[PDB]
Amino acid sequence: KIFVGGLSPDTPEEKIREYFGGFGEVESIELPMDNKTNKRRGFCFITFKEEEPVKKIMEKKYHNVGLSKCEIKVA
Repeated sequence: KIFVGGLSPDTPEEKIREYFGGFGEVESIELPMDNKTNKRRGFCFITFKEEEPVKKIMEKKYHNVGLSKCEIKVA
């Protein structure tokens, strides 16, 4: 699974699968946590199936999505 620092108002899942799912079909994704009233730690993860694609994604911590290049620390 991987983690992005896009923490946008709405994780473009469908667009997410287009990119991340592009590295390899996605099983399910993950968005930032709820509440949002403690420390500055809001992002959006995504889980896949095998493990290889993470190797790739993680290899490019800073990719690009649609019109943004959120960060990407595997998860």
